Amino acid sequence: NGIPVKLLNEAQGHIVSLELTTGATYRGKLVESEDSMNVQLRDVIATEPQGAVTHMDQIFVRGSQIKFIVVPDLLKNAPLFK
Amino acid sequence: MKFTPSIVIDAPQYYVDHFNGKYNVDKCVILRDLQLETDSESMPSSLKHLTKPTHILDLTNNDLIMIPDLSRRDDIHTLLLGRNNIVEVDGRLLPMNVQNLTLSNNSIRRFEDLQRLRRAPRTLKNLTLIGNQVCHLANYREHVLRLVPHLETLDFQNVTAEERKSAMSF
Amino acid sequence: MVPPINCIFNFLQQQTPVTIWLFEQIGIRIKGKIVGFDEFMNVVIDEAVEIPVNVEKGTPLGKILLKGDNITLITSA
Amino acid sequence: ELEPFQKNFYIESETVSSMSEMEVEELRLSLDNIKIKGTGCPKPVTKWSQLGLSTDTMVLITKLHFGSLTPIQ
Amino acid sequence: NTLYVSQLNEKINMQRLRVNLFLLFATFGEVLKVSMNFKKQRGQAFITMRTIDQASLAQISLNGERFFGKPLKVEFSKSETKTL
Amino acid sequence: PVNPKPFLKGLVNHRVGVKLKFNSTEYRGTLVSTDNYFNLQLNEAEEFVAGVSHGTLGEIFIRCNNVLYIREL
Amino acid sequence: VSTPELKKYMDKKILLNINGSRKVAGILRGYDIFLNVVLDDAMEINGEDPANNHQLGLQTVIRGNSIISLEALDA
Amino acid sequence: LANLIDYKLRVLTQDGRVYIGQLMAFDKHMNLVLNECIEERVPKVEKRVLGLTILRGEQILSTVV
Amino acid sequence: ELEELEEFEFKHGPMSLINDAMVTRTPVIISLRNNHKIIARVKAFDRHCNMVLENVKELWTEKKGKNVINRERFISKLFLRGDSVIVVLKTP
Amino acid sequence: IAENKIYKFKKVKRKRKQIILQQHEINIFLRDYQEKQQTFNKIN
Amino acid sequence: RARDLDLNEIFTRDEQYGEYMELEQFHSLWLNVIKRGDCSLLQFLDILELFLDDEKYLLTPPMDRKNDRYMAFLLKLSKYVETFFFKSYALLDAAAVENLIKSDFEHSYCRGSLRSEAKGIYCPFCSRWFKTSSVFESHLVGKIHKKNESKRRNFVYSEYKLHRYLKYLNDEFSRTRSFVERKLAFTANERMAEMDILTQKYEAPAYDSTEKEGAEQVDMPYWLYKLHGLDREYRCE
Amino acid sequence: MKLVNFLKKLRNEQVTIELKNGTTVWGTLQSVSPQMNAILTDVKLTLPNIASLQYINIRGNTIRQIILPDSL
RNA sequence: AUACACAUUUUUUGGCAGGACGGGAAGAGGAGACGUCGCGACCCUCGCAGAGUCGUUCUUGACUUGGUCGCUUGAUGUUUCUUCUUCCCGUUC
Repeated sequence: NGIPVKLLNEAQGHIVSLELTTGATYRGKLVESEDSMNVQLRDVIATEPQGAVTHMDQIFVRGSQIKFIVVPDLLKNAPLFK
Repeated sequence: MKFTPSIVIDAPQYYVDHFNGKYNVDKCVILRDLQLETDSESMPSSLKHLTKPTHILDLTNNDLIMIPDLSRRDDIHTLLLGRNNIVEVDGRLLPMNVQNLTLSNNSIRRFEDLQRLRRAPRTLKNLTLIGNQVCHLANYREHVLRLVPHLETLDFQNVTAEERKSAMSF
Repeated sequence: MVPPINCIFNFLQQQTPVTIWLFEQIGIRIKGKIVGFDEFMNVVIDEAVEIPVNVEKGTPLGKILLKGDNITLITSA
Repeated sequence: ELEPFQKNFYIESETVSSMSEMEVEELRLSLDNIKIKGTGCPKPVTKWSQLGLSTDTMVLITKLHFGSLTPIQ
Repeated sequence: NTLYVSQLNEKINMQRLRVNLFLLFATFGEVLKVSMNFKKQRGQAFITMRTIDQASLAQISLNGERFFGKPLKVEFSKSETKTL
Repeated sequence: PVNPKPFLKGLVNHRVGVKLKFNSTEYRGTLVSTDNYFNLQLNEAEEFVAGVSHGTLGEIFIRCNNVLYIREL
Repeated sequence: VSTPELKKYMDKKILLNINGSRKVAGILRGYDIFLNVVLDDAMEINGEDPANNHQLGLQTVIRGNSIISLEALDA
Repeated sequence: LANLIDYKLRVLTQDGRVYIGQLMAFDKHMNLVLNECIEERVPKVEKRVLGLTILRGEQILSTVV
Repeated sequence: ELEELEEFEFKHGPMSLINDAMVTRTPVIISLRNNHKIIARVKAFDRHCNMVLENVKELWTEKKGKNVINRERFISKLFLRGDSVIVVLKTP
Repeated sequence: IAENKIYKFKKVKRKRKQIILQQHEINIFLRDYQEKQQTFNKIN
Repeated sequence: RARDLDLNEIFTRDEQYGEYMELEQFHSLWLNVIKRGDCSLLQFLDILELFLDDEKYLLTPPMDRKNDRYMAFLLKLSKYVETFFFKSYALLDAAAVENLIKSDFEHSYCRGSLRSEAKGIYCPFCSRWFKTSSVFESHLVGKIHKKNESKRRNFVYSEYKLHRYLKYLNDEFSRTRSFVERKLAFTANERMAEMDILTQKYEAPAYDSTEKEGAEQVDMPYWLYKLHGLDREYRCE
Repeated sequence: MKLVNFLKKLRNEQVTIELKNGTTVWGTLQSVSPQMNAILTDVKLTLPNIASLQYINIRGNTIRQIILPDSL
């Protein structure tokens, strides 16, 4: 498995921000992250490239569709410094 | 003593706090691209070996007389000039995107000496002159505002349209 | 609540006319009967027709092997 | 079950490959009357550079061998 | 090594406050702190310094300095900074 | 089950045309061979762009990935 | 090959958004390792405003590679 | 790539956006984790502070020191 | 055995065009995804259609403030990725 | 030329990079010289 | 005095500090200026050779000398050759050479320096011959020649420079052509090792810690010793 | 066989890589990964006005083509 | 001292299509959404700590979980529609 996959599995239970290939941004609490980067997310606030913002309860996006994630800084301590 | 490339190569080089990048200058003395502190810099020179990678320049605690001799540095955003003896400013400074200048505790005497700061196009947002004799002279604040309206924050005070208008009135 | 491959298999047996939505193409969609498929979802489709949406016209193509990569959404009509 | 290997490493230079047969006969006569027997003999070269040797080797050879290529060479 | 400042105009945005603080306190020595952890403004900024003499010198020299309209109050921090 | 691979094998040695995903190009020619990854070889090929004959290409190879579909003609 | 943990979503109405700015709504029937999905009572939401019941009970299949994301309408 | 570890690096994305951050780790797919990463678009203008980010190797174009 | 079958399938498959190209040292023209074309001789190939091409002449099409003009250049030693290949044509 | 000597002593052969280097160095030297010669002409 | 002097900022690796001149790039550009691929590196060099002759580059041009692409190319190439020339011979007075060439250009070249016993006098600017010197002179005031000499002056001059500078560098031209043929006739491993060498030469100190200073020159019983008993070393205590 | 190995042979070679995005790259190959990820030094880079960069690593799939020296 | 990294989530792709310049102001015939981060403040708020607890030992392992108003001409992208003259300050020849 990937070390970044290991981190992303540590990110579960926290609030993360996701940008997809379309450019929409989904911020919310990450329920679950598979090895394939498929992520289950809660109480998501979404901001579209147009600027419109929506709220949604449960969202699950495919791994391949994700451009990038931002995870809280709490994890930065360890154990990936090694 | 002199700021020379041999010095340019090996000072404590790192990243600012602010994550501003740089590579410092200390074989035995005065530094650049980080902590140009406490090595008795008389005249700035040999900035070329800086070769551009620097956001900030902490010149403080040297014996600098004037601020000329700046090669073209696109990256330099912040100059921390404190605790020197800057009497004058060059004028053709124009290092594009120099957003911040720290002249604190120097020896700039006259309003007219401040004129060259107007050249900084629209980038010099932050300028601090506090600790200079020129600050005591009458209508110092208003003259800096009318001379360099590019400044957004002066002496860590923010400009404000009120004293902009007063600067226009005089 | 059935896997998609079994869904396609019931399209195969029923021989229903099938409409495929292609990838990144809204303008045209393809239609016809599924006579067979493989693991890569490449489909031999009989009496296939190209359907430009932009009243709708279309081009009769006869028998076709459509590659599965284009496939966005397989349906019945 | 023998291991196959390469034995032909020769790339005929353009200037050499341009030579006609009459040219080649003449070159052999001029080179101390070189006589050949057998089928498919490549044309003689007249310069170390027509052999496609690295610069190292070239420097080294010249150094190693002084003057014109001999008829046998 | 770390100085606790308070009594500052909180109306200034976080990043401009941090850049002006680093600017002002660079005259005494290298400031190691990149960002205010406390994310509450209201003056309560901590400034971490690589050497201790620069912290003491900053404390004595910049007491009650007018900074964004207000005279800043400077003291030594109660605990050591995590980065130290 | 009649799979695309057997249908295509039966389509070998027959006049075909292939519409790529771009639709910027169609190719009509005899289907010489196709591999397990479904790359396409045609002969006597003719290129139809925008439904009009662009020209006669001849023996042609089509990258599998570009193929939208193939039909028999 | 991993299987998506979509069991929590089974027999729930969901709004799938798909490449080409397409959007469909339907009850999650089945899935596979490939993330290909069977959707019952599928309804296409065209860009205009109307919606067409493509597969009320006949059900449709959506290739997982085209599935941009999936929203749960229910809880 | 292991030499580049811990450095401040500039990645160019597939969409033309430029990201800059410390390279903490990589993987096979070239998925990168970037600490204190910020985004620049046009060249400063339109800079945002993202923080800790993963980037997907499918999106990455190139990286520079 | 497996290696053998792979090389053989390659030989009688569509690849036979690029195999034939290398053995005959014949020129072939390649329509790429950049809307540029490469006429050259095939020095080496790969299952991905990665190629080493010699005596490359690439032709392309450019639009200006008047009539479209075709532009072309010569690249003697060119190595090419395998996904850029739309089509490889072999012709007299 | 061949023996790389100026009078009696044959000097060690140097590699190209060094020869060229020193030639450019001598170049700047000659530049300095030309400058000084100039200012001098203007002062004398 | 010159502690920050670096040759690698003046010479590329393929030039090897004046050993060769890198013309592959120009084969790309120059070769493309032909809108085909029938032209090989070696055939391109064969083209360049024309410019060693005093008349060939003028009367047997690769392309029509009034072609745009061609004249542009020729400009770029000329500039390159000249800078390379003075780059590889710092010690010679550049200004002297420049002025020499310029005066040769004005006093001879543009004055009917090219003469044929049959066609008379050729003109670089109009690309035409002339019966006698008389009609040649009264043609140098005509509206045609005024136009041409007024439009194609820079190009003609650049062409000329390419000519004379390439002549002065004949040894380097030959040296490189040779290099080309060699590398070309290499194998994979060979070409690789050679490249390694050029690289090392490029990124190596100009003075090694291991150089000389002041090293000036002037001007049987084989089986018998085993039989003897030395198969086993004996010892007296 | 595998051409990527042929690229592995190409260390310390000066090349001009055209990329699928249209970008031009010029530099000396330090190494290429088997992914065909290419690490180069002393690179001038032209995005579709040249930026000069000490080291550049490129993801292999982005590479359109690489133009090698004719001396090779 | 003793094989593999071209068939759905990553790399073998759905991609392709005196003269000029800037700035700032005035006078005559660029503005409207929708967002996202900033200059000031009549305001809010009032303090030393990723945070909070415990086992063991002089330092670690476990378990839970700026916000608002103006701009009095702040900065920035989606997305529809339709320049001249004068004065000042910089670069170049």
